[PDB]
Amino acid sequence: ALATLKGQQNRLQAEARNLERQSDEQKIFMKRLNTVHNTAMNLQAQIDSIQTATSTAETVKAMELGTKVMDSVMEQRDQIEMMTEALSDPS
Amino acid sequence: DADALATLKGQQNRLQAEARNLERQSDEQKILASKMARQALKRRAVFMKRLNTVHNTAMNLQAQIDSIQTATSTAETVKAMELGTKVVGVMEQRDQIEM
Amino acid sequence: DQIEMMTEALSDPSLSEGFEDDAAIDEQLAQLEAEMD
Amino acid sequence: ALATLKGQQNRLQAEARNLERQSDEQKILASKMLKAGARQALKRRAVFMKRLNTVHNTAMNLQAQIDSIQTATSTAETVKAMELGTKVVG
Amino acid sequence: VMEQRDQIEMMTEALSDPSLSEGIDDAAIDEQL
Amino acid sequence: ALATLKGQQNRLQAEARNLERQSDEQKILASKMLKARQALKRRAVFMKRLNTVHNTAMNLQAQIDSIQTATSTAETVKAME
Amino acid sequence: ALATLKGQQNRLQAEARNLERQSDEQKILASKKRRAVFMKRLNTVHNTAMNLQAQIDSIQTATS
Repeated sequence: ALATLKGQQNRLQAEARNLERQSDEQKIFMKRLNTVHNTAMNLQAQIDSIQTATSTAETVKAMELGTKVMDSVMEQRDQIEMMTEALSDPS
Repeated sequence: DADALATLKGQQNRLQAEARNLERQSDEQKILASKMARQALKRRAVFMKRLNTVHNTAMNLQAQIDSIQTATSTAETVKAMELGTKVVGVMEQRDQIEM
Repeated sequence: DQIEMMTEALSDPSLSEGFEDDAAIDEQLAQLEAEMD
Repeated sequence: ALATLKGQQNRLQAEARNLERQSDEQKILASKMLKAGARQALKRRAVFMKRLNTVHNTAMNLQAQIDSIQTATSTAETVKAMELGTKVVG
Repeated sequence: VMEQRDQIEMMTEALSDPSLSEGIDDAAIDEQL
Repeated sequence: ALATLKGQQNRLQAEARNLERQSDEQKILASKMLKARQALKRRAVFMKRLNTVHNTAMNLQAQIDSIQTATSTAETVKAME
Repeated sequence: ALATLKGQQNRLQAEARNLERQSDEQKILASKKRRAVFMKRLNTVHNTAMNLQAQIDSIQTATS
């Protein structure tokens, strides 16, 4: 489906080039060319968005699989610090 | 998890390539507007906002992966650190004698 | 849907950049100008 | 644990080095622009400066933590020796 | 998932105490100057 | 334990040497720039650290001296009394 | 034990001599308060040495 979507966008480009050639001939269709280009651009945006979402989903799923004493030390250090400071104290 | 990291880095490089594109087309839109103009202005403004968005994604993801690494390292080390500290867990007489 | 809910849930700002002082940047502008001045 | 502390220190130092280097380039950038460009360069280098300041503080904290481990061993030895002093003087 | 982030944040705030460090004279600065 | 304490004492001495070295660097910076308050604050912080480590080393040395003296004096003033 | 105490007092006189050197260093630096403080420290070390010598004499008496 993705490959055929790319091919159909290429077909939209072909129709657009044919339509601009026809418009040049008529000057010597613009609405049709505009809508063909809009179709191509919308499908391009769709494929870009889906690719971005798929890559984001894959990487975030991998990272989500990846992600899937204080009291004693503080008290002893504080009291010992106080006592040793009192020791050093020559006041 | 290493695969997650590599995939995130690859997607980030994809974002960077997209930003390089965006700035390129911004260049061509500026040139096209000068050669012409309002439509080129529209498209270059869209390009500029897209560039800002991709830059924001880049910076946010870099900060996020940095947080990942810092938190992982700190959490891993602290467990053993606190296990170690858990395993770890005359004054008057001198004064009198000198005098 | 579920994809969007994953995005919103895993934003985790506390994990990632979760204040500014215009006065500091202004005084640093002035300092740079004085240096050049 | 010690090895991962050393590795985190090396990572933190490399991140710092990148930060102040970047800040130097952005300082040159702000100087060369010097008003809106000056604002932008100052904002960017200020983000880098804040990053560098938290990095400096974090390095201080981790070094203090390692020193705290060593001093914890030291005070364990000291309290052992001063228990020995307790018993002998008693 | 979320609980991991919350607990790492709690541990960081608990261990980020300046009490590990100094944690606490301009006149003396001026005198030495 | 005695060897551990001796190694810790040597480590503290090296720490003090580095602290006085960086304090000297900061103070010479301050002198050059006065030829200032910010560098004075920095060197003062480093000076607080240096004198702190000096106190630690002095206390540890006096501590090992005190334990050896405690053994010896226990013996002696026991003999006297 | 007598030898151990003699070595300890020798260490005390070593401390006292280094303190004397440091006091002279302070004198010469001044010539070119801290000296008084370090002289007090020297007095502490000297007093420790003197007490150690006195108890050494007491040991010599008692053991003999």
